[PDB]
Amino acid sequence: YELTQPPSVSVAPGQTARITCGGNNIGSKSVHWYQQKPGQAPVLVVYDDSDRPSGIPERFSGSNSGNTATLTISRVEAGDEADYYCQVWDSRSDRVVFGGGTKLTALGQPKAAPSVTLFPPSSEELQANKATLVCLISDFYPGAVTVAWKADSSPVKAGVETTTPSKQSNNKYAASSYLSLTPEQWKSHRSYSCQVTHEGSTVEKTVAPT
Amino acid sequence: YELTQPPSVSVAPGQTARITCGGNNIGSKSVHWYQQKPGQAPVLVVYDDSDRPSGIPERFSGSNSGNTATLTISRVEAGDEADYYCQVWDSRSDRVVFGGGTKLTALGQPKAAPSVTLFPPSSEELQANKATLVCLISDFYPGAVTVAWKADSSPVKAGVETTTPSKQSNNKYAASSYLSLTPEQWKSHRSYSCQVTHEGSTVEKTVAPT
Amino acid sequence: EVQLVESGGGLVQPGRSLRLSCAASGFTFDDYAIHWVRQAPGKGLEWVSGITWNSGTIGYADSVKGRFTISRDNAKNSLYLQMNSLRAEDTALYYCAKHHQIAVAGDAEDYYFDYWGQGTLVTVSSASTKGPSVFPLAPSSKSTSGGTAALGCLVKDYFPEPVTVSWNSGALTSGVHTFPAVLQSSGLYSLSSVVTVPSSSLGTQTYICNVNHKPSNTKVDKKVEP
Amino acid sequence: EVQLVESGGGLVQPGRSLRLSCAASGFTFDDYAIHWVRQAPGKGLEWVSGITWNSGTIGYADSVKGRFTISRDNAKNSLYLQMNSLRAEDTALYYCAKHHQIAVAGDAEDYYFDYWGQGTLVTVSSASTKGPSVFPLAPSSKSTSGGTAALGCLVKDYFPEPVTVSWNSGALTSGVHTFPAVLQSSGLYSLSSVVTVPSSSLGTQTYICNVNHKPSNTKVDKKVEP
Amino acid sequence: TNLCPFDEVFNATRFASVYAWNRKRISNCVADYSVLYNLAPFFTFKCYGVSPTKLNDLCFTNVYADSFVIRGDEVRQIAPGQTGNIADYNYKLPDDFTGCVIAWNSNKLDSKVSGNYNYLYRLFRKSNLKPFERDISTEIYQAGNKPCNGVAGFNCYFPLRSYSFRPTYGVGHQPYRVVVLSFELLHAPATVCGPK
Amino acid sequence: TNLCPFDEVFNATRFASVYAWNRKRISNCVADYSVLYNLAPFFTFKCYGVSPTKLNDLCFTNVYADSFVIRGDEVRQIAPGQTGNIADYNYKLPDDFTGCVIAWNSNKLDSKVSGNYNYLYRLFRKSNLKPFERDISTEIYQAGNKPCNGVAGFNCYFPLRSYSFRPTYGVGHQPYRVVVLSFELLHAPATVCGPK
Ligand SMILES: *[C@@H]1O[C@H](CO)[C@@H](O)[C@H](O)[C@H]1NC(C)=O
Ligand SMILES: *[C@@H]1O[C@H](CO)[C@@H](O)[C@H](O)[C@H]1NC(C)=O
Repeated sequence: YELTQPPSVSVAPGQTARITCGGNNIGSKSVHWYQQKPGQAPVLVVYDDSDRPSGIPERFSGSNSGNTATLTISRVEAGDEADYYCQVWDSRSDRVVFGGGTKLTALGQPKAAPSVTLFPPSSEELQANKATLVCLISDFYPGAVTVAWKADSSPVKAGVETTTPSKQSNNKYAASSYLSLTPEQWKSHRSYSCQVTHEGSTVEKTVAPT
Repeated sequence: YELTQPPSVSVAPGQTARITCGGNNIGSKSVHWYQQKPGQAPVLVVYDDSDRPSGIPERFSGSNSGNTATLTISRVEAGDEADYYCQVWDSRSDRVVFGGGTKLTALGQPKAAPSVTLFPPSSEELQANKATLVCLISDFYPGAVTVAWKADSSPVKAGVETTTPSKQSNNKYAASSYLSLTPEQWKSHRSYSCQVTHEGSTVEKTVAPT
Repeated sequence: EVQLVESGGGLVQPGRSLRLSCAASGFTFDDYAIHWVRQAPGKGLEWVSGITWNSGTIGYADSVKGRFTISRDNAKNSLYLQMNSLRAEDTALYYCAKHHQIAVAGDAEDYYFDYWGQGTLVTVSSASTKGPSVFPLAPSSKSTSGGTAALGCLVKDYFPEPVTVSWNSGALTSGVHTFPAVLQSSGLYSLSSVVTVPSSSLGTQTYICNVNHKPSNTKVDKKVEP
Repeated sequence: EVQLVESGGGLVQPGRSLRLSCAASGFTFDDYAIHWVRQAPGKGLEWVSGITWNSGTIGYADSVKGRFTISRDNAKNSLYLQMNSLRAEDTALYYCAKHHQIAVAGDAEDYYFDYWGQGTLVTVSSASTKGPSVFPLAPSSKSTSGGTAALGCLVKDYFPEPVTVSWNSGALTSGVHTFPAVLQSSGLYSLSSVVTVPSSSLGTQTYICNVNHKPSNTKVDKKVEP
Repeated sequence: TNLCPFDEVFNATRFASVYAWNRKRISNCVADYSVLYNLAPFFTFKCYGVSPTKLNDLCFTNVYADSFVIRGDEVRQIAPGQTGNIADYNYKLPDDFTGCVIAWNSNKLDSKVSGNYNYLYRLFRKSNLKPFERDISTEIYQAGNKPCNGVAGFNCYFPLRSYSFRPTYGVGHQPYRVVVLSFELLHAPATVCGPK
Repeated sequence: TNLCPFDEVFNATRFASVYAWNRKRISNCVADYSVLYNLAPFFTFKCYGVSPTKLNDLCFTNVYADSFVIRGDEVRQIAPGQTGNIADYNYKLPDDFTGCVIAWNSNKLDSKVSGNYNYLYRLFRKSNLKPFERDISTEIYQAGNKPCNGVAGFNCYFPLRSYSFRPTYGVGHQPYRVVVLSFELLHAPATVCGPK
């Protein structure tokens, strides 16, 4: 068996979400649904194509046609962006077959400005040779952030930078940035600073010289 | 794979016949054809849809395009009535997929009256209890012949009969018949006989009245 | 030229096994793949298995996997097929088909048969083999034309049908209408033959009807007389 | 409640074998079927194997068959999944999932998961295990607001990524946002964990960052000070 | 009244392997030893110790019901005082066994080719098993002289072999769902009686 | 000149089974033992009696080339004087052998996600095979004392089992194509020489 889910799906707060799963003839075996928020364990939301467990609100319905099962979500809030999977037993080959990913994204959320924070190299790490620098931007919903280290009064890009991609946290993105270019020789003192760029705006926090 | 052929394709012996073999995506894999006279072994005809073996006339041709392979026999005659099968390799399942062949029958052949030959119980069976009176019918083109039994100058059909269906022999049908339900003292009286009634006129032939 | 003679075949109970052979003669049994293909009576063809020039299976069907095993012997020029756990739906004329190409190393797998055999009727039922009963059908004295009188045999009461009638030694290829058998509502069959038989003045055929029945081995050489 | 603790997982070289375990509690581990389901970073989910209440395997997926083996012990509530011949594609976050509908003998086979576990990262690579380099971040004395402080750790240079950093156990439960790691161009990772900590300099003085790395057993007890 | 669960260990969808045979403490119920006589007519009912005619009368304290799937010719090994490879490394019965071993052919629902590795038996082990001992360990067996790491190879045998139960093999290589009904009489109020 | 036919014996569409290995005489040609190292990164070239660089200097009369597919954990058994379930019932090399056993992994050529009864091996046999002997017979193996009567039942097994070849298996279960290049030299004009 081989299920087929849409790669993604979008909906605005107020409308309904529709996640489909197809197959050869998905009309006899049940279609069980799961919800996996980023950083948690998948929780069952719909089983037997109609029922829901104890705890799931009265907003997760479903139907099973001849060759297409649907998961109809009711009024969707911000705390509903997750990955949904459909399950099929497939008694022909005796193998529980899952589906692909379906990242439901709420469109219309307010743009939250990031919160940047810089931490200078510690005194315990500078003992032999560490000279590490870290830039952290915590709360911003839209991704596509560019942490450009406007340090040493120059566009430092040849220096070793991590720039981890965006992630998720309580329905809001978060990332990080490191800079270890300084070989304990950052005594140049040309205003080391982290410079993020969200969508045109920018917030920066200076780095302590010593 | 799975090949599907028309169960029967008939054409007068003035034009060409159209035998097709369609599957799912049979446009690239080679399609080979075979000819099998009734009784004999399958002979080879145009293979790879573009060439024929040595001996097959130029009348046989083939063409494969997308989802249909056509074995177009040109100038069909009476001696070309056979069961035509199409072959494919199907490298996906490591098999050799044949198909339900087509019975090409040249429609519009001359009529042929059947010749009946009666053989009474032989000499070396009256000492035993055999009772195997045999009624044979010679070649004839149009089949569906019913053997009318005239035992003791009366219609006797409740006895053990055979009435074998018509078979093929050099494009001329022939069959047999056996009915000697007698107590094995078949010599009762009144000339036990056998009648062969084709479509239209009926042929009669009896044995000695003893 | 090519003579793919096939041996082995007869009546076997459901669930038992038999071994089929196919002795090749005429070509080199080291460069041509030879397959096995069955044909149920009046019910189309079906592919069983096959082996390349090196002894290696080219696959099996969807109903003979695990029950059939094919083997090749390139020294004795013989292809073997073992049939285990036979059922009622395995009764057919198993053919021994060759391959036209020479099986070059680097090519694409495409098998099309060029030389066939005659096959062996492998019947699988619970009945038992019965012996034929040859009877001399009398060439009655009804004389209108030259060869109007015909004589033949009346082979009857035989369950398997690999029956073959001969007239002198495996000869007399003249008009000999071997009519097909018929299941007479009892499982058995009945054969019959008819010849031309011109004016009988001791200058005619030897009056011999050789009946060879393999599953019920018996050689009858009974004569016919007016 | 139901707690499906999953243990026995870390770094193994390509072409080796480990053994996972799923200790169950809170329910009866004698009537519910428990399965194994993996999940790589993203790339959706995948069902590894499963077993019924009686120790009978419900089957394996057609990617780890013949290499994995699921077991079950009902005396001591625990599941097992031996993983022989691990390759590079078996780098996922394996789950231990339960199943409702205890399936009385008369019923149709249908398995859905209602109580999942937490996971056990199993990485299959040829690299070696490195140890963290916990460094305390400096909570500079700013005057932006009443609680303008930020302190944490700077864990760095660790190849496997199961790290679970935690502050004073049962004491600090405020905003302790742990930023994810980054696979820099050296094979290693780096992680930070900064706490809000409203102004309490020389106050609570519970700035203890506990860094645990299972593939190295380096339980660091670094202390942070202004 | 309260019938013992003799239907869960006999009509289960999937049975256990020989190295992980499952037990079930059948207690506090009324066992009717009659639904296992006519069902599955192919029923070998070798009873050791107790007789099948006096079985619906005696009271036991805790009847234990094992369950595993073995081949056919290895059923003769599930018996008191028997040797082989499935009677010394996978399942061992005591010499004072008091029960009834029950097996029946399952070539219909357990010969899945999609399954196959769904049934495994232990072929290599250091020492023989004790009466009623389960060993679900999968450590590599050292069969030679040099010590072996956690990798297979020469003298490095994986202790579990597969049962490629295919529906074309003979009746000697077909799966048989063996269920052993051990009857103990420890010092405790006997509650699993027969139909009164 | 006339290069020896080492192209269809090595690079073939489908190889042989262990119980029906194919011989092939290779003669009246000039053998080039250098084109073999295009076949597979993983290519063992274990030789016996002849140095791997001495074949291009000697002349033989009939070089034979066997072929069969065995699983990984079973190549070692193709060696002079070594036991195993394959080197005793399927193919045994003489103790004094003069050749070069060649093997390479073929998990991509012949391994379908299903299991095909294409490669078989003999599991049961009466006695061990003599050196250079092929037994394509498939008689029912009598494992007990009662006669089998040609039916595979109790104590009567089919003497051929089928390998399971799937790409998801480890290196110790993926199919390995093996070819044994024997070299004999009788009192006859040697035709198979090296490239001069
Ligand atoms: C298994 O099912 C059948 C039909 O429901 C029943 O007769 C039998 O009692 C069941 N098995 C046992 C031995 O309880
Ligand atoms: C096998 O095929 C490859 C590619 O055609 C070729 O390079 C190699 O020489 C062939 N092997 C032999 C032994 O001829």
